[PDB]
Amino acid sequence: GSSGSSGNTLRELRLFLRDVTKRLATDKRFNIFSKPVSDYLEVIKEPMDLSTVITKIDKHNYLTAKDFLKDIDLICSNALEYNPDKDPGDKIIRHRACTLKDTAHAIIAAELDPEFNKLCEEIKESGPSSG
Repeated sequence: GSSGSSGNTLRELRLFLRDVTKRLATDKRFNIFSKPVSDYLEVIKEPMDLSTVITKIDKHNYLTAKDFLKDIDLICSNALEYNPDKDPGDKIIRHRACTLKDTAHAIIAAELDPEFNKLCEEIKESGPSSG
């Protein structure tokens, strides 16, 4: 009699996260990050976009919440790594990047309960999921 199972916990997660990133990407305001804002795709070292993320969730890659957030904080950093300056429209993005992190992190820290988070991770120990 194993209290519950390490299967239902994931489901809610897989769908949960995907729900967060989706809302953002889908939303226009958060569409500038949906694509690689660079002049050359062969200039970025770690290309991360809300697009490639939605895939990871559908590929059973995100078994925890932290592994998901860390991916969101990567899109904000890069956006700054390679970005044009001295042009009308950049001063905004820079600010937007930060806004994203806060929002996404707000939805997680707000929704993701302190008891549910400790679980999704407690499973990463047994669960076959890799990293």
